[PDB]
Amino acid sequence: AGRIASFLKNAWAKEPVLVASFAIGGLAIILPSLSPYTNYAIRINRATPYNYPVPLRDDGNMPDVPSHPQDPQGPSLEWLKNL
Amino acid sequence: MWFEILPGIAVMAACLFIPGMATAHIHKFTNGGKEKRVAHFSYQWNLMERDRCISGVNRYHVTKGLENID
Amino acid sequence: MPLVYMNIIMAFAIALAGLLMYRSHLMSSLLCLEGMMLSLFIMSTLIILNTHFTLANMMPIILLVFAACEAALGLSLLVMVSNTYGTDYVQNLNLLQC
Amino acid sequence: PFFDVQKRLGLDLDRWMTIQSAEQPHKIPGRCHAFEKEWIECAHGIGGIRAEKECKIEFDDFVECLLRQKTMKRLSAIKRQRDKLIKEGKYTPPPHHLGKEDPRP
Amino acid sequence: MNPIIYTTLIMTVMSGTMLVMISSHWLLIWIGFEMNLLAMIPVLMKNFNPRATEAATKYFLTQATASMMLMMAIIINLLYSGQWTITKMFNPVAMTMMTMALAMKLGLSPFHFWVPEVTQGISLQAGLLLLTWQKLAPLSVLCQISQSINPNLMLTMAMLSILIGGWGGLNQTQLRKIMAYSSIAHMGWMTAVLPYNTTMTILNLLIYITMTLAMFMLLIHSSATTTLSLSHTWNKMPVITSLMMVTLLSMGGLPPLSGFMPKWMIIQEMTKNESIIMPTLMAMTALLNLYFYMRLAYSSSLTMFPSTNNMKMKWQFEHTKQMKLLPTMIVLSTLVLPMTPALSSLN
Amino acid sequence: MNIMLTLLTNVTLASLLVLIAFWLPQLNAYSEKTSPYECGFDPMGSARLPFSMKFFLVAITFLLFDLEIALLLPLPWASQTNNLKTMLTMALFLLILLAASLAYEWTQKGLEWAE
Amino acid sequence: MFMINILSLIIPILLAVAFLTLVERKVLGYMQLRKGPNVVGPYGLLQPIADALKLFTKEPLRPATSSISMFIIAPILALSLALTMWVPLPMPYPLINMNLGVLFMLAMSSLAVYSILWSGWASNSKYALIGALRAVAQTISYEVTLAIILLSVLLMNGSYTLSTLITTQEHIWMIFTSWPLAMMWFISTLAETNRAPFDLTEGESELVSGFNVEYAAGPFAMFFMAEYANIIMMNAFTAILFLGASHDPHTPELYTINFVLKTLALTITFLWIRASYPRFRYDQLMHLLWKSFLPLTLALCMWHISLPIMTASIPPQS
Amino acid sequence: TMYIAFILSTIFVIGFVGFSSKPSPIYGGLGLIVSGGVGCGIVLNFGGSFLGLMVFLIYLGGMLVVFGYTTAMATEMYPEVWVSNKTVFGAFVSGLMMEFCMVYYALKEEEVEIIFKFNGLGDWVIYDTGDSGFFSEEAMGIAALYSYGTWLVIVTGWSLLIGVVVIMEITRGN
Amino acid sequence: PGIVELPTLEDLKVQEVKVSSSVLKAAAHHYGAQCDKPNKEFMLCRWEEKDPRRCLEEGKLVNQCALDFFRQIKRHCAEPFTEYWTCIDYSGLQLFRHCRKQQAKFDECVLDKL
Ligand SMILES: CCCCCCCCCCCCCCCCCC(=O)OC[C@H](COP(=O)([O-])OCC[N+](C)(C)C)OC(=O)CCCCCCCCCCCCCCCCC
Ligand SMILES: CCCCCCCCCCCCCCCCC[C@@H](O)O[C@H](CO[C@H](O)CCCCCCCCCCCCCCC)COP(=O)(O)OCC[N+](C)(C)C
Ligand SMILES: CCCCCCCC/C=C/CCCCCCCC(=O)OC[C@H](COP(=O)(O)OCCN)OC(=O)CCCCCCC/C=C/CCCCCCCC
Ligand SMILES: CCCCCCCC/C=C\CCCCCCCC(=O)O[C@H](COC(=O)CCCCCCC/C=C/CCCCCCCC)COP(=O)(O)OCCN
Repeated sequence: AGRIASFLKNAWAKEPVLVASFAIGGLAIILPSLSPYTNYAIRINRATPYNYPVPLRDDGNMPDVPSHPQDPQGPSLEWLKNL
Repeated sequence: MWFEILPGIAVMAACLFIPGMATAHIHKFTNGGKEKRVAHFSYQWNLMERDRCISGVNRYHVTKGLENID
Repeated sequence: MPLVYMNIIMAFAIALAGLLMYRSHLMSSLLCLEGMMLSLFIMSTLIILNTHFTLANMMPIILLVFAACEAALGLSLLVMVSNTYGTDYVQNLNLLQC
Repeated sequence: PFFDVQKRLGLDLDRWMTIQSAEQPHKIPGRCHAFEKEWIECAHGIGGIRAEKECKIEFDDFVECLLRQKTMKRLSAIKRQRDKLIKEGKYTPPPHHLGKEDPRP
Repeated sequence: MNPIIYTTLIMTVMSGTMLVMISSHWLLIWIGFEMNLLAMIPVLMKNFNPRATEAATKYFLTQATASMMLMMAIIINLLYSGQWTITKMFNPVAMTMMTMALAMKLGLSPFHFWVPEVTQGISLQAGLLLLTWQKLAPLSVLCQISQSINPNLMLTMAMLSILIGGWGGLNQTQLRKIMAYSSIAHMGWMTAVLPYNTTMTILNLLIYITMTLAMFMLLIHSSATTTLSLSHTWNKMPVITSLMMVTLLSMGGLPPLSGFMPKWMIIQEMTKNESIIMPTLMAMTALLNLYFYMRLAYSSSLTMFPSTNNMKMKWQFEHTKQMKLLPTMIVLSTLVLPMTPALSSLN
Repeated sequence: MNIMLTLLTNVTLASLLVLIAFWLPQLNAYSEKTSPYECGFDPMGSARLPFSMKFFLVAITFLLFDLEIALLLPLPWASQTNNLKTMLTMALFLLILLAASLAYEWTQKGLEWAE
Repeated sequence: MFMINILSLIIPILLAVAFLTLVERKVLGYMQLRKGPNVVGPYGLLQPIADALKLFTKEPLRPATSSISMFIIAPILALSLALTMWVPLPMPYPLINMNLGVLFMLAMSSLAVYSILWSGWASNSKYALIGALRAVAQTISYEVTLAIILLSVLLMNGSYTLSTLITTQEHIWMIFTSWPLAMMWFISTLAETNRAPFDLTEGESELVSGFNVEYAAGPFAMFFMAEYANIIMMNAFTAILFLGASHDPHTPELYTINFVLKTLALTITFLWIRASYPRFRYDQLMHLLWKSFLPLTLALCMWHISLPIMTASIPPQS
Repeated sequence: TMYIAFILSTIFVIGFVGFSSKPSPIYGGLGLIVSGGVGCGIVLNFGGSFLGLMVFLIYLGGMLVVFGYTTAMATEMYPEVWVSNKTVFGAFVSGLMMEFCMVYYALKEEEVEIIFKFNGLGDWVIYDTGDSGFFSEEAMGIAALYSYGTWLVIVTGWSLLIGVVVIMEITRGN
Repeated sequence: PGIVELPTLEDLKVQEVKVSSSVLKAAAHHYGAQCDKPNKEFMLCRWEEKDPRRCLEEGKLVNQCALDFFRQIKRHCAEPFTEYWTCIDYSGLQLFRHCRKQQAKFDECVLDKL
């Protein structure tokens, strides 16, 4: 740990720009893999309806597919409303 | 004194007011008193073309409504 | 085929004929070589945009990347030749014979 | 020559980009998606020789969709005949083709 | 050049060739070609001198022009078919462009002058790597697209390559130029058999690569780049000259050596397709290659040329670096005629 | 259309300014007035001679880095995809390779000018 | 009415350029304990008019060694691109509404590079050649750094539309969000516009007027107008990019007033910097961006790629 | 119609004729810059604004280095212009005449070249009637370089790094 | 290779929806909630048949549902709806964000009257 501390002290006195650059890069690489909002961003990108939601032909055996948009079945964005 | 610089800065500021205000006034003048329609996508462009078609005067900004459907 | 494709292909042919006919300078032939890739880029993007091949829109960018890699290679060889001889003339590249 | 490492290992390195009827972002269809699908499903599993011999109809439709040569020939023929007719005053375009109509919304 | 940089450049050349040989996409094949050329130029310029710089410049210009024509052919093929997969090309014009581009990359006549020029310009290791690997890749592309090859154009370029290689090798005295013209003639043979049997193309490629590796490594061992420099090898290590003599006899197509197998199989295969005039002309023309191989053999092993006085110190000293797989390449290039039916395994 | 009209207007205005500049004032030209300026003394050589470029390697590196920025530019749209993890990995990969190129050139002294 | 809009964009820009010349004179004078022009007009308000009339009534000369075609084209290109750079700027409504408004400005700036290069080469003199090559090096460095900085800042935005920039900065400022990129962008804009300490293409102390040594009378005035228009346009771009003004759709004049005030503040800061600092050496300028700005720019680009993803704050696509 | 794309294509070919007749690298770079801008215009009319702006920006950056290199490496006492030399002027006039002949024949009749068949009709005719919505297809396809095309990114980045190493090694000397 | 069969001009006629994009956008969520059935039937027909000529009746039913929806709006909430779409029309991008008050009045009117 002493060698690492001496190296960091010397670099912070000679190349503060490079020290800051490497710190920012390392935090950019590591932090996204730990934040719990990465999956939230993925879900928000999924929830965006760019194209038309083509309906499915009802076979009479689709209990999880809503018949009307306001029916309870189907995805809900209540989590996104309070976010 | 340092406030003798202000009249030149005032003239420059007055000159810089003209472009944006002129653009806004021209847009409101040529769009029937409303903001110029922004069409960044084919959907918005098709909306503008349909507005032109249904107006009957070949101007998209001439908007029609319930009095027009009946 | 429309006449735009004809013009782009003719541009490629002209740039190819220019490269194959040196005059004195290697830099001029490097410029002729760069133009061929510009014509290729234009032709490829005209074809892809007309057929709505959505995933193929990234191909012209890779084309440009390797284009400027080749341009970098040519510039490096040109500076070495110019250091060796004092001019970028292709007449000095005659030590090796067939 | 061709070491099919992708097929052997189950990798997908460029097959996603080989054809225009594959998975596209936002499900954007190609210009000739139906024709390419028909030609590919015709020519699948029969080899190049049989594909060229037998799926020639599908391939011709595909190429016609791609380049639009026969359609341009028809349009040019109609345009030339119409121009010749209006040169001698034997044809009068309708007002809806002359711009005196109210198109559909 | 740092050894790490040199090995990473070799790895990048091999990566480009492998990308070409594994890709199913024309864009990826072109990318592999570009990467191969980009990493190959410094390998040519490793030992810096004006000759090496000129050889690298000529190689870069030729390969860049070939790549431009290849990408134009790819785009033209895409225009008429909308296909990126490497299969039979759908446009004859695009196929002609691709054929000319790949012939220029290989060095087939009349796109051959750069081969002797660059091979003379660059060192022995660079020439070995150049010949072997840079023939390895475009031949893979041609084998993939063989079924759309125009037989007339391919056979014309192949016969031109055979004739020009024979005559150039006849005239040359420099060993590197001799090897380059030999390469031109062998490429001619391979592309001549290509429109009929890609298996025979691959067989000739393997035998040619083995013989070329053996010959180049023998030259590096003897450190001889001219005829007279090679004429002094009998007075230092006479075994290398004898091995070079038998390798030269094999490369000339003399039975019962390994070099006869590719010519024999190619002649048989072309005869199966009712071709007689072309096999007869190709067989007769190779006698020029055999003649200049025999002339080289006379100077090195079958006769004793005068030597010098410091050769005594050279006697006193011993070769340090060990060539890797040199005995295996010498054996495989002379004594594998009885193992001919393994081409089915090669199939 | 509008952009073409704007470009034509700007070029026409600049050309009109040049035309007014070269025709309105009184002209009186002779050999001494139009001779090249070298602070009062005649130039010894010519300005068309080679001019050594001590930063020649940095220009080639600039070409490659211009390619890098061209690759990096479509990132704002690429962040709208569902494959955020893959997109982030590839963007960081490209930027790390660019940083590695810069570090390699810096350590091998390619950023220093020729003497 | 579109031609009227073009004129209403062009003519006030030229008038503001002339009065910016006057303002720079007076500001530098007062910072140097002088007064500056106060004799020609009331508080020196007719000085730009006098200078323009003198320059356009003075004789222009083409050097005997010059290439006349590219000698004349260069001021035309400079002034044309300086005027063209203003058309996508929303104040608050752009004259030309582009989907990719920033890449157009990058391309037009890179094209405006060639005016000074071709004027220096066409002049056929050693000082002009030196100025042209200094321009080459300066453009290299500032171009790479500017490209990556703009990429990051707009990645915080969602697209390349400046109206979308306004919408993004409706609540807070990009200076609050990304101030280090703002500092480096300000330095890079100084370098791009060839202002002190990076006024190396035309460095009076080292070169006698640099690249425009042979230019006189009207053609010189066009180079000066192009330079000052670029200064104002780049400061306006900085204000729109980092200091977002509140926009009211029913009374848009308030946005115009706020934007003009911010642009004037940035331009006066440019003049302040010129009055304050010495001049760089161009090798030191190249080593400033490549060895200091470029590593930090790459690190901040990585950080601004990661930040919206890890915080679930990715901007809307449109 | 208005033949905007056809006129731009003709200007593109003219710029190619110029820098291929090769007066001197300064004017060759000028012609290549003109051709790049005109190609940007062509592909902007066809639909790709990002691609047009990118090619224009890339070639503007690339010709900057070419100018600095021809000032140092590829300059002579009297740089050649198109009318300065007989060979350059001959090549320029030959290219212009060939382009004019092709354009005239194509406009007068459906010109079939010895290589390809070209039909004289509308570039507007060849377009598609359908439309996208609330996104740019070109932008989405280009941005798909990261979700799709992981392999392409890998090979491209490796090629760029190796190119830096290569340009360092070539100019090493010694 | 055959004659393309096209519907006649007589059976392509229908009562048009002659309101502008601003009017459609103002009453867009209510329209999507009220006329969901015919619109979904038409979209399913279009995506299954892959032929415009095979789903003309569904399009006419879509037009009839839209006309009935707008007549129901006209009979009960003419003034709040007019104010809402007049607010929407002013914006260049036709943003819902700027008209949350007129939208509130319109939603109150349609919730009570309908
Ligand atoms: C190439 C551009 C074309 C479009 C131009 C669009 C309008 C341009 C507006 C800007 C003008 C800039 C100058 C402003 C005025 C000051 C200078 C000035 O007066 O210059 C004029 C110039 C002045 O000549 P000068 O060379 O002595 O100019 C110096 C002027 N002073 C002394 C003031 C400095 O006039 C001429 O060159 C012509 C004078 C009469 C001789 C006529 C000769 C015949 C050819 C023209 C007449 C028509 C012939 C028709 C028949 C043809 C077939 C046989
Ligand atoms: C390891 C082998 C070493 C010997 C061979 C060396 C060959 C060169 C090195 C090759 C390494 C990469 C091979 C694997 C490529 C993966 C391609 C793809 O299938 O994987 C991606 C997964 O990528 C991963 O995130 C990691 C990618 C690799 C990260 C970089 C490591 C490679 C570094 C290479 C250094 C340069 C050397 C290369 C030239 C020699 C796809 O993920 P996904 O999200 O589902 O795709 C979405 C597509 N949708 C939309 C249709 C669903
Ligand atoms: C938008 C408007 C912005 C207004 C800001 C204006 C500032 C004042 C303007 C006056 C300056 C203009 C003339 C000055 C030109 C020269 C400027 C200059 O020299 O700065 C560069 C300076 C000089 O370096 P050297 O002394 O040569 O050392 C070399 C060592 N070998 O070095 C730099 O590069 C500084 C770079 C500044 C970037 C900001 C620093 C970043 C701070 C890190 C904290 C942020 C971390 C982010 C992660 C957060 C995680 C939660
Ligand atoms: C790895 C994850 C980050 C991804 C990349 C980071 C972003 C891009 C950064 C790389 C850009 C290039 C870096 C080049 C590094 C070597 C260059 C070099 O040669 O530097 C030397 C060597 O100097 C050094 O000290 C090397 C830099 C050592 C700094 C590295 C420290 C690592 C920090 C890790 C995080 C520590 C956190 C501390 C936080 C402190 C507060 C922020 C000095 O240069 P000179 O030749 O002397 O200048 C010219 C003189 N005439």
